[PDB]
Parts: sequence; C-alpha cells; structure tokens
Amino acid sequence: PNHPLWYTLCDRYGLYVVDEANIETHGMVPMNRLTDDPRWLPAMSERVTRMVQRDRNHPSVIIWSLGNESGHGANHDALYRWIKSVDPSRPVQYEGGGADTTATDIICPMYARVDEDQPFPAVPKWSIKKWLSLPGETRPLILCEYAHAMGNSLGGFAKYWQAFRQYPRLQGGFVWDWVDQSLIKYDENGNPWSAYGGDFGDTPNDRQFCM
Amino acid sequence: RLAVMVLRWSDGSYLEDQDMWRMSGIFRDVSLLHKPTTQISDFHVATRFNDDFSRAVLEAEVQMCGELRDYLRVTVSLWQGETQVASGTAPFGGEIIDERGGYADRVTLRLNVENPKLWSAEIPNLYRAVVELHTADGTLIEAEACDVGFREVRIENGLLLLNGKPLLIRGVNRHEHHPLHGQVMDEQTMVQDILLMKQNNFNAVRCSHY
Ligand SMILES: [Mg+2]
Ligand code: NA
Ligand code: NA
Repeated sequence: PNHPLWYTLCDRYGLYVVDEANIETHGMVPMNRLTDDPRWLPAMSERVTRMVQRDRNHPSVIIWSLGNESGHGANHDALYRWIKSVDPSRPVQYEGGGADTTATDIICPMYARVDEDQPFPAVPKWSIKKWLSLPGETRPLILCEYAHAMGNSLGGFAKYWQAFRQYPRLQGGFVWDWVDQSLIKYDENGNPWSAYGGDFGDTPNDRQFCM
Repeated sequence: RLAVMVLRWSDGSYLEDQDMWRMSGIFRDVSLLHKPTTQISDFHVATRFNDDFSRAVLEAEVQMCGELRDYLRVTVSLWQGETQVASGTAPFGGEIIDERGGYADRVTLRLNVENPKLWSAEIPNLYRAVVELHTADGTLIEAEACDVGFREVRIENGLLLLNGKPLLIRGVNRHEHHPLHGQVMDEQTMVQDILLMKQNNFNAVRCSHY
C-alpha cells in the first residue's frame, strides 16, 4: 500500500489504481512455502484486511491485489474470499502460482509474450492470445507486468498494443516500471552520480537490476 | 418394364445450388430388394463407454413390420473376425414410454463388451454386428448386418474428443466427380481417392455438400 496522499491524487487527477497488499515472499523455496502455511495466515491476513479497511472508499482503487510473487498458497484463497465477501465492488487479482489460479478474477501474467509460449513446468507463461482461449478459460487478461524497461529496452512494445486492440479480452497491462531505482552518491568534489546495487558496499547484490 | 421420367429442374433445385457442374439423370445404382412380409424395417447401433474405455455397452434398437407374434425374436450378435464376442436375444416389446404403453413393434438389445478394440482413423478397428429376425426355436426369417466401430465422439470443455482424446482434423472437402463419368462414382475411384488422401496425411473428409 502506498502513502495515503497517492490515492487522493489518483482520485482527483484520474488514474485507475491496483492497490496491493504488502506481501512478497519471492526468496522462499518453493515460493509458497509461507503462503501455504496456516501459521503465516494471521500475518498475511493483516496485510490484506488492513489495506482494505484503509483504502476501500477511494474511487481510484478499482482492483485489489493479494501481493506479489509469493507462489500460490491456501492462505491466498482464504484472503481472496475474504475480500470478495467484504467488498464486492472491486475485482481481486493475484499473479503468483501461474497467473490464472483460483485466487484471481483476472488472468494477470508477468512478461507473457504476445505470440510466443514459454512452457515452464507448473507455471507456464502462454502467449497471451493463446491463454485467453485455453479450454474452460473465460476471464479477461491484463498483464500485471510486461515490457521490462531496463536500460535500452521496450523493443516489441507495438506488438502488445496491436494485440490489445484486436482481442476484446486482452485489456492491456502495467509496464515494468515507472522510475529507475538509482540512488545518489557523491564524488570527491561533491558531484552527484547515479548509483545502483553494490555501490554502497552492499553484498551480495544484484547490481543494475534495480533500474 | 420400368419407365422413369427424370426432370432436370424441380422445386428441389432451389435447395441444390452447390458450386459444381449442374447435371441430371439416374446417376447412382438402381436395385431390387426382396424382404419378407415380417421384416426388420430399421435398426440403430449405439456404443457407450466407461471413463477409461475398458468397458462398453453396444445398444441395438430393432424395428419390425408385419404381424406381431409372441414367437418372434431378434438376436444381435457381435463378431471380431470369425470369433463371436457377444450375443443378445429378446422377444419384441420395448419398455413403457408414456401413458399409452411402449413400442410393441420394437426391441432393444444390450451387449457387454470388455476391452473393446476402438475405432479411429489411426486404427480402424471394426466389429461385425448381425441382426437376426427369427422364431423362438431358431428358424431364420431374415438377417441384416453392419460394420461396427467402437468410438465415442463428444465435445467437452470446448474440445472435440474422440475416445477421450482431442482430435486434430487433417481434412479435405471432396465432391463426387469423375472427368469422364461426371457425378457417377465407382469403387475404383473412391478407393484411389482414399489411398491418396491417407498417403498424404489426411485423416478426415467433408461430404461437400450432400
Ligand atoms: Mg456455394
Ligand atoms: Na482488447
Ligand atoms: Na528489478
């Protein structure tokens, strides 16, 4: 959840907001080790419930999200239903565990390609066009993340937009991402330069991947 | 002496506007069929399966014309080559269907088949079903027959399935056409066409448009 003023500005300037619980357990092995554990349900529940209680009156918030990259655990299903029960006014989405689980109203993959399948075991990323028409699938598809804009990037962006416009159930996505996470450091003369992972003696680190 | 007056055009022509040569005549076989007074007038074969296709029930509905008699029976027998695999015998008289009773002139036979050999374009397994109309003590009145392929065609969850597996149709539309005989078909040409189709990896044909 963001700084409270963010929602007020989005209400007033006009932007649709996906408000997202502060839950990410990416580093766990496997990713849902905590989120499938009933011992972590209380802690997870507070990150979802207290977000809803705070932000539910904002018109800019149109979709609730259960967090990011925490696999798919039984705790997600429980909290999905909790939101559906207390706030029927907003769809709930969640990407973890293959982007189309029972804890999401919207197929919301990250970095699924337009035409090319990436058939990873258990959590494949289908071509977005193909994904829509998988047997039994009826939901809209909106990428929670696509077109990773790292450095000299955004090649193939037009291919996404051509597809979004042609397919009714392809309703767009959220680019990753808005602003480089570089930090300012100073040289011996006090001149500022843009720093990234590893520049603060921080180790281990993932270098320029924050930008 | 038979006399047949064939009209090139009729009100039927309004429903026969296929994109093809418009021809006319007695262009398929003519034949004479002798049936007894007490006769098999119709029969339907159905095959139903369990979830893994390791068991089947062949259901054969048989209809008769002629005078109804208690001594009448139908036997449906099912053959794999020269081996009889199953058989059923019953007198006429279907189950009750409404307030006025059932079909006295019909009977349904049900044969169990364990581990049926399944029909597909990949392996065209066939059984022979013989439908015998006869008396209780075994005097044959008449027999009809057909080739039986054990297969289930269904649409589930948006997929067309044959025997529980999703088909990939490698098909072609095929008109009945010979450059010398027009729309008259012969066995040699039919067989030539089927061999060429299968040799070129086709598994399906659409009877365009009749
Ligand atoms: Mg036409
Ligand atoms: Na669209
Ligand atoms: Na990053």
